Amino acid sequence: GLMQFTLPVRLCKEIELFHFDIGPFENMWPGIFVYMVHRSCGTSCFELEKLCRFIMSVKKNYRRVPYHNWKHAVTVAHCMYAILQNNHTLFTDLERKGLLIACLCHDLDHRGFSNSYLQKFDHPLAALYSTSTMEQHHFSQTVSILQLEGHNIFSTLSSSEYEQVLEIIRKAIIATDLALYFGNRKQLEEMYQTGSLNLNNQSHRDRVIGLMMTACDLCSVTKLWPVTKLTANDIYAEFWAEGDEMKKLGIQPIPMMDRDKKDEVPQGQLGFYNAVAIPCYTTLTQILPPTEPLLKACRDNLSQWEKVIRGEE
Ligand SMILES: Cn1ncc(C(=O)N2CCC2)c1C(=O)Nc1cc2nc(-c3ccccc3)cn2cc1C#N
Ligand SMILES: [Mg+2]
Ligand SMILES: [Zn+2]
Repeated sequence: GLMQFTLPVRLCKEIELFHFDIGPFENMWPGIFVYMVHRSCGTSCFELEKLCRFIMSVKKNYRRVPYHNWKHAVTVAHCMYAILQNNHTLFTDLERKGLLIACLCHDLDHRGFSNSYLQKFDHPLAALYSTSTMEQHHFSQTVSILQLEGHNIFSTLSSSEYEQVLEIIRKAIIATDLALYFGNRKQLEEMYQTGSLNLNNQSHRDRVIGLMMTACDLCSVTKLWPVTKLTANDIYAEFWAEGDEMKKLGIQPIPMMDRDKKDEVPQGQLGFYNAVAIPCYTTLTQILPPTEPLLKACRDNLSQWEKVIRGEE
């Protein structure tokens, strides 16, 4: 109970900032997550023994893939930590509990392949889950781990609170299906601009949490340029492997996944910042003004990709 996690001075200070990188020391990531749960939620939110056992089982069920790995999970959780900490009063006790867990679990058992590839492969998961295939799997893996003996971190919650938090987690994980992001943001934009956005409306809260999940999931574009650039390498390492596997099925992959078209990556990133990232952080900043640093960092990285195209690097 009187056992706080404490980080070294540089991490203690920089972990509060949106652009924090969790670093290359894998063994410190569990402790970083617990630290964030303690400050974001409270030292009482979870039994430390159950939480630690949950974290280590989640880690074990992330795979050794270039991008959709345990580091991504903790990175996405930290961005949620920064949003929650800069929006103290806007979120319920159950939301703060569920959302850091949702982020840690949101890509559980990812193989480094898109929903499209599972469907074209005719993977069993595509028969079990026709839409948001991997995201329904991620939620299923989250429930599986929560039901392991000594892993039920929500055991103190009432039966109705337990159902509410698992519903927050399910919606939050489904929302990380980028196919659903476009429509979600359009609705939020209209609601904000016609002034009809109401944070007491549960359907509205659900939409806002969805956008937070997209924002956290894409947060590689909100880091300092060297982090953004080196993360982009891991992303394309997966995309190009999927492209190779598409070619093995006798299907020409989209250019994004074709390693023969490495040259077009800079222009591909511009499209991504303009069509997905900038719109995402703009709408998020309109709804949650203290998240503006994410939009500012995103714009800085768009400018860096423009410089790459002009051969200034
Ligand atoms: C940074 N970031 N973080 C997440 C994602 C992402 O999607 N994720 C995570 C799993 C799903 C990205 C990303 O980079 N996304 C895209 C890159 C891209 N390159 C080209 C491209 C076209 C032509 C030629 C070469 C590349 C097209 N593109 C479309 C994209 C989208 N959407
Ligand atoms: Mg995902
Ligand atoms: Zn993710």
